[PDB]
Amino acid sequence: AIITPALISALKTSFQKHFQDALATAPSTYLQVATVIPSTTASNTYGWLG
Amino acid sequence: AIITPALISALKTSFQKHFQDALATAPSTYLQVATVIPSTTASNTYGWLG
Repeated sequence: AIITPALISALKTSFQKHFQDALATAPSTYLQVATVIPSTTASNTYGWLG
Repeated sequence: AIITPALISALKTSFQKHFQDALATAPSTYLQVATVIPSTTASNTYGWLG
């Protein structure tokens, strides 16, 4: 047996990173409800006509 | 920074013709419930013989 097993508890443990990054964000959805037409300015106003 | 960015606000603005005539008239349906019989006069009267 071990008279003082406390000092070996660290070595009697295994570390598995199976829970690391085992998740993801929800699937992209703005494509179906929105479209992207970017610009190079800060405002990008649309002066359309009737 | 700029003391009066409002004057130079045009630098930070863009005008893309994106919201431009992005509509279409409702699909034609007169053909379904009507027929075209044009003439070259001002009245185009019709008659019958019972």
